[PDB]
Amino acid sequence: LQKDAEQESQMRAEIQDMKQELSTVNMMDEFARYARLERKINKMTDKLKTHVKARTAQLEHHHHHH
Amino acid sequence: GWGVEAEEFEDAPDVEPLEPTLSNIIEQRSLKWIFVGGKGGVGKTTCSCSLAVQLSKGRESVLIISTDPAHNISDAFDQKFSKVPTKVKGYDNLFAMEIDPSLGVAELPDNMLSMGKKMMQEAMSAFPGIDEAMSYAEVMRLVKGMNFSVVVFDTAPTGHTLRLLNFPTIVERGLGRLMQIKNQISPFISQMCNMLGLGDMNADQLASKLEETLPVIRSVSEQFKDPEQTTFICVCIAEFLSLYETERLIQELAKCKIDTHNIIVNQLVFPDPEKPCKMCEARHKIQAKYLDQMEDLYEDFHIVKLPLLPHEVRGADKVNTFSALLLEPYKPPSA
Repeated sequence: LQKDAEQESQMRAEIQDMKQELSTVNMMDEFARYARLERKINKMTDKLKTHVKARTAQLEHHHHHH
Repeated sequence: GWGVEAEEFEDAPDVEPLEPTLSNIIEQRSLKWIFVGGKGGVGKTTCSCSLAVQLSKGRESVLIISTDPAHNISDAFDQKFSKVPTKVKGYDNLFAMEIDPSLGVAELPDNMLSMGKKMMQEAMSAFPGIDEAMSYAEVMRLVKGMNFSVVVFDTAPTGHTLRLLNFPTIVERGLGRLMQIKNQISPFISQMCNMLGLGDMNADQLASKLEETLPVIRSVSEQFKDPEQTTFICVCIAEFLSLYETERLIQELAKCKIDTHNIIVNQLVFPDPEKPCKMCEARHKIQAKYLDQMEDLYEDFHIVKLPLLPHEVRGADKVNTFSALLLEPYKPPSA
């Protein structure tokens, strides 16, 4: 019941919806739509990965204490 | 913080497709590093040369560094070149060179010290990423000490150009390995010299070699991330595979925070009512499809179009012709 969990759930859900839409796009005929969608996916994935690494660093701080 | 959003005041101007020229490059007087990459062969090389020729008019002195394994730069200018930069015929400001794919740092720019150097280079061989970056760094140190107003890179269509654009990061990470290799070679050097050759002087060498090149590397790193000082120009053709690799290149440039805002689409065919050609009409149909996709997706770029020159056109003249079509858009062949 924390925001960092809720944020990840929403980001993962939105990334999955975007990937589901990208499966519809033909890369050859409508390349611009495919590219713009892939850019949004990569941006949101990099954001999610930075958030996950931050929470992983907090876990290491607790699990393997300094 | 306190200012008005400035979009309240006069609504918003409408999106104007950017001019299909490279004049924005010329007007950027702050640019000192200009990379010309993308997947291209003769076209990419001729584009980079034409860019240099037009840059020399408004600048003080311009350099041409060609890391392309193919020596198409020497071919196009009708003059051969080498590592030492030479003046180009008919131009006072132009200077150009051709660096090897191995970057020509196999020989760095007593015999015991030579042996210690050979040991260093041989141990560095086991790490081609760090060794390639060190050879990039030696080249950049030479060109920086040369103190030119702007340099243009005719880069290779491979991923080694991406490595060149991240060579300060590779060096910064590889410092540990370099110190380890130095720590394992130095005592042997010192021991060998003392025990058998009396002199110990050779041990002091190579100590301050890394104490002043590193600030230069850090300055270049700070300089590449600056859009005002560094920009990438992508060369491609209006086919799917080329468009796909172009988008991948732009994405990886964004990752490295290297700016790009100019694209060059060459080898474009324009059907002429005189001298008809059906295969040109089909190639034009394909090119039109993907050039519309490009003008939709790359609205934030200067999309400079270049027509496929007839095969007879070669040498400095095609360079001269391109040097104009990069500043004035080509006119349709409809008489």
